Amino acid sequence: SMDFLRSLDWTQVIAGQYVSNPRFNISDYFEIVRQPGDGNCFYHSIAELTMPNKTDHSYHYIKRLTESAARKYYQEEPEARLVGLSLEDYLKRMLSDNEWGSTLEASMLAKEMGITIIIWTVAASDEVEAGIKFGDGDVFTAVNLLHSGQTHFDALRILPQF
Amino acid sequence: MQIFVKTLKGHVITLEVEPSDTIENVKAKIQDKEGIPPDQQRLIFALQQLEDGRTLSDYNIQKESNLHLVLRLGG
Repeated sequence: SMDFLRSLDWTQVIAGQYVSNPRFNISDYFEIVRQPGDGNCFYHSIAELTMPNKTDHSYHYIKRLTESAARKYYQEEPEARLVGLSLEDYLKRMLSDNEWGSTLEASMLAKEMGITIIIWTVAASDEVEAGIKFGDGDVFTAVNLLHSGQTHFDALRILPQF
Repeated sequence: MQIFVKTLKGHVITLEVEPSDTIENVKAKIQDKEGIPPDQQRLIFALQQLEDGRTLSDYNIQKESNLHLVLRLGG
């Protein structure tokens, strides 16, 4: 089922951002590396896939890369129009403890880090409803996140056989 | 006229709107049908995320146009 991954149908909705609606179970290709539901789980998940020797504090680095990422891109980010905050007010809230990340931060971090990030959204059963890709990479090269329920994020590791 | 919105989940819905409708208005229509707070909706058309203050005629969205609804995920 690797001919399935090299055939995903991504629709570019705006330059650099793609959407997909494939039919597969997250468990068929990824390993869920669970993250604490502490409100920083978005950043935990990134650290899990980008920082060797991850610890429960490594997420502070991702948040700081989000800071510089925001200084570069926040004012031109389409999804930033929905926050309705200055770069200063946004940076304060974003950097505050237990403030939760979102797709806005995924887009900016994709640019800052030079990576592709995919957020797979599921509804309870870990059956994928959709995927939002920030960057031009594919599923094998990207940082795959799992979004579940309301605001929780977990890390995904593509299995060794794919 | 009728315009199509392809939601994030994959299915397509229909909306009855006139060119004089605001983006904020259309978002309220989507919220009625799908129960999505407009704060989470990203309406996209012609590779552009549409802006609240403007209207469908500011973007030339005509009969049976296909719009994209991308959701803002994460609080």
